[PDB]
Amino acid sequence: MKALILVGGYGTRLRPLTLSTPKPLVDFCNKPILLHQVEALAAAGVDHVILAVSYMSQVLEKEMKAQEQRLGIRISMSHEEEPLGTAGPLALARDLLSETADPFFVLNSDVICDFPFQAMVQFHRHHGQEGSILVTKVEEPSKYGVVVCEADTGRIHRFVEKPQVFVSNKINAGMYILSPAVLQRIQLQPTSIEKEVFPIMAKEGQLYAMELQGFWMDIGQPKDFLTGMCLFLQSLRQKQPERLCSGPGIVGNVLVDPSARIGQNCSIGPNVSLGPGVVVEDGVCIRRCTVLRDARIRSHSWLESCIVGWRCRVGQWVRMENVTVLGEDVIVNDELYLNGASVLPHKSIGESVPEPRIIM
Amino acid sequence: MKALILVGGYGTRLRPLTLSTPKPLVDFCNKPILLHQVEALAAAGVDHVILAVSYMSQVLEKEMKAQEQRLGIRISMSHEEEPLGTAGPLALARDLLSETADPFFVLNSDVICDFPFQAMVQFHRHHGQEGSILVTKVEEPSKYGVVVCEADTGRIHRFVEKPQVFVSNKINAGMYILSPAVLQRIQLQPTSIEKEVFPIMAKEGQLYAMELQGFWMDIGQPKDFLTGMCLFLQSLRQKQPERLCSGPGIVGNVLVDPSARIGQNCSIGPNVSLGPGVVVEDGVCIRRCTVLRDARIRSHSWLESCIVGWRCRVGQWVRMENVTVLGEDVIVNDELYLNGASVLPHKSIGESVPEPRIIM
Ligand SMILES: Nc1nc2c(ncn2[C@@H]2O[C@H](COP(=O)(O)OP(=O)(O)OP(=O)(O)O)[C@@H](O)[C@H]2O)c(=O)[nH]1
Ligand SMILES: Nc1nc2c(ncn2[C@@H]2O[C@H](COP(=O)(O)OP(=O)(O)OP(=O)(O)O)[C@@H](O)[C@H]2O)c(=O)[nH]1
Repeated sequence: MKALILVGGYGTRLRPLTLSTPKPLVDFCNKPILLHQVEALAAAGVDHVILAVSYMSQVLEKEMKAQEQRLGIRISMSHEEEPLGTAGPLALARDLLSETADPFFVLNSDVICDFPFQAMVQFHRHHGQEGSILVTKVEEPSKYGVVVCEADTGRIHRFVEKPQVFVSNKINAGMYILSPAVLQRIQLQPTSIEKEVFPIMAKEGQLYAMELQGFWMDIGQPKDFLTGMCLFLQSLRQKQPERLCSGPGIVGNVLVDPSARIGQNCSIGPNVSLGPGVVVEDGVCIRRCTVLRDARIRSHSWLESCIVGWRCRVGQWVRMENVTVLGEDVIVNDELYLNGASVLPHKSIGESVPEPRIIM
Repeated sequence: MKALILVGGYGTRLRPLTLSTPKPLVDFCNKPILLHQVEALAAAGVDHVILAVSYMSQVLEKEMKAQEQRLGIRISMSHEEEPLGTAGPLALARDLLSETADPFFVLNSDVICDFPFQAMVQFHRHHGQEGSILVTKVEEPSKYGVVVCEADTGRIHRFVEKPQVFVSNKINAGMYILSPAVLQRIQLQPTSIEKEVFPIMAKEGQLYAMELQGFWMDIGQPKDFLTGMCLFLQSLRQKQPERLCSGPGIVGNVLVDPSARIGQNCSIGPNVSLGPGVVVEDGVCIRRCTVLRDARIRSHSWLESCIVGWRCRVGQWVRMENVTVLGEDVIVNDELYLNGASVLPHKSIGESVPEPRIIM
C-alpha cells in the first residue's frame, strides 16, 4: 500500500517562510510537517511514499533521502518541471500507482492533525467504492467549501465550493484514499483534483466521507500556523505530557529543544515552540510564538503571536504582537514595535511598524 | 590593471526582481547590469575583473564563466560565507590586489552611467594620491550623502553622510580608484567602506573627486530603475540611434530585442525596453515600461511606468500604472487595474489593486 504526498512548491501564504525553504520543510513544533506526515505514515505501515514536486528542491531531496535511509521505508521522487497542480501529480506518478490494484492514500502537506490511517482503511473497506474523503468540523462555514454527508453511510451527495448557504457543517480535511480507476480518470494536464475530479465523482456519488474526532488544522496561513501550533501543543499535553518542558518560569504547554537555551528570570508563556539552538536571554516574555532554529531573542523583549524565522536577531526591548512573521536572517534593532509586520528575509528593521504592512 | 566589483548579496530594493535572480543579473535594456559593467571594463582594457559574492549564486558563476570565455578577459570569483558588506570584499581578495602595485577600480553594480575609465586613470595619475572618487550632480540633495569639492584640484575636505545642510551639490557615483595602501588599511570585519574607511581617508584629506558629465543613475530602486532606463535610452539615442527600433506604431526611444514580437495596431510609447522573447499582442499601449524576457502581454492592455518580470502573463484590458513591479511568472487576470502593486513571484492576481500595496 502506497501513499502520495502533494509537496510541489511555493506555499503562497506564509510567504516570508516559504521564500527561504519550501513549505513542507518549515519547522512545525521543532520538526518539518513532511516529517510528521511520513512519520505517521510509517507508523501506519505504508511501504513506500511518493512525493510530487514541481519546484526544484535539492535541499528537500537531501532531507528526504536522509529520511528514507533514517526511517526504513523507501521514498520515490516524482519530479515535474511545469506546475502540474493537484491532480496532475497523480497522473505523472500514474504507472506506479497502477502497478498494484490497491487503494492509495493522497495527502496534502499543509494539514496537521491526528492521523487515523488504519481507521480510514477500515472505513474504505467498509463502504467499498472508489474514493474516500476525510471531513472535519469547523466553526466558520463562510471560509471553506462545505460538504454534505448522509448519516450511517457518509456518502457524498453534493460537493459545494462556495459558502453562505449553510447546507453543511463539514469541510475537506485534505486526506483522500483513492482507487486506481480514479487515477484512470485523471489526465496529465495541470488541473486541480478538488475543483473538477472530486466534483464529477460527487456527481456520480462515488465519494464517501469519514469524520475525524478533533484537532484538525490546515496551517498554510501564518495565523492558521499559530492556531494549529496551539492545538498541537494541547494534543501533545494530552498524549505525551513528559515531552513538554516544565519549569518555574514556564507557563502552559511549552516545548523546547534540548539545543535551545533559556536565560535566567524570564516567563515563557503558553503555547510556544522553541527551535533547536535558539538563545533566549534574560527577561524575555514569549507567549503563543514559534521561534525557528538558531534565532537569538535578546533581553527584555516581549513577544506575542509571532513566527520568528531562522537565524534572526531581535534586539532588546522589542515588542512584537499580532501575528508578525520574520523571514530568515532578519535583524531587528533595539526598542522597536512590530504589529502585523510580515518582514521579508535578510532585512534590517530600524523603524517601528505600528500597523500591519509588509516590509521589503 | 584590474577591477573589483561589489556583486554579492540580495539587493533589498527592487525585491520583486531580486527574489528570482540576483540584482546584477536583472536585465537592464535587454542586457544584465553586470554585462554592462564588465563590457565597459573590457573596453577600458582591464586584464581581469574580480567580483565578490556572499550570496550563493551558482547561476551567476554559470553566466560569468560563459562571459569569461566570451569577452577574452579572466574572471576571478571571491566567495564569502557570511556577509562581509562592501569593505570586507576588499579584504578577502586582498592578496590578489596586493600582487601588483597598481591603482585598481572598485565598482558598485547598481550604478549605470557612461563610464569614463581612462579619464579617471588620467585624473588619478594627475592628482597622484591614495584614493579617487567619482562624483555627480543631483536635483534633491536631501536624499543622498554630499561631498565637498575644491575647484581645480577636486580634493575632498569633508564627507557628509547626512543631508539637509546644503554644503555640497555633489553625490558619490559608486566608482572608486584605490591604491594598495587603502587595502592595507582595510580589515576583514564586515564593515562597509563608505561608512568608516572613506571617512578617515577624507579626514586625512587623502580622497580626491572626479566629476561626471551627465547620465548617472543608481538603479537599486524600481522607480530609479525606470528613470535610469529612460536616461539609458536617451543616451543610446544620442550614441547609437540606429540600434533603437523605429516604426509607424513606435513613439520615442524604444529598444526591442530581435526575439521580441509586437502585434499589429498597437502603440509602443516612449522609453520602452522589450526583452528577448516577449509577445506584445494586438492593441497594447506600453509607455515607460521595462518588459523582461519571455513575458506575454495580451491584447488591449495599457501599461505605463512598470516592470514586467520574467514569464509573466498580463491579461486582456489590464491597466498598470505607478511602478507596479511584477515578479517572475505572475498571471494577471483580465480586466484588472494595478496601481503600485509590487507583486511577489508565482502569484496569480484576480483582484484590482487601487492603492500601492504589496501582494504576497
Ligand atoms: N509538486 C507539485 N506540488 C504542488 C503543485 N501545486 C500545488 N502543489 C501542492 O499541493 C498541496 C496542496 O495545495 P495547497 O493547499 O493550495 O498549497 P500550496 O500549493 O502550497 O498553496 P498555498 O498554501 O495557498 O500557498 C501543497 O502541499 C502543494 O505543495 C505543483 O504544481 N507541483
Ligand atoms: N559580495 C558581497 N557583496 C555585497 C555584500 N553586501 C553588499 N554587497 C554589494 O555591495 C554593492 C553596493 O551595495 P548597495 O548599493 O547597498 O546594494 P545592495 O547590497 O544590493 O543593497 P540594496 O540595493 O539597498 O538592496 C552591491 O552591488 C551589493 O551586491 C556582501 O555581503 N557580500
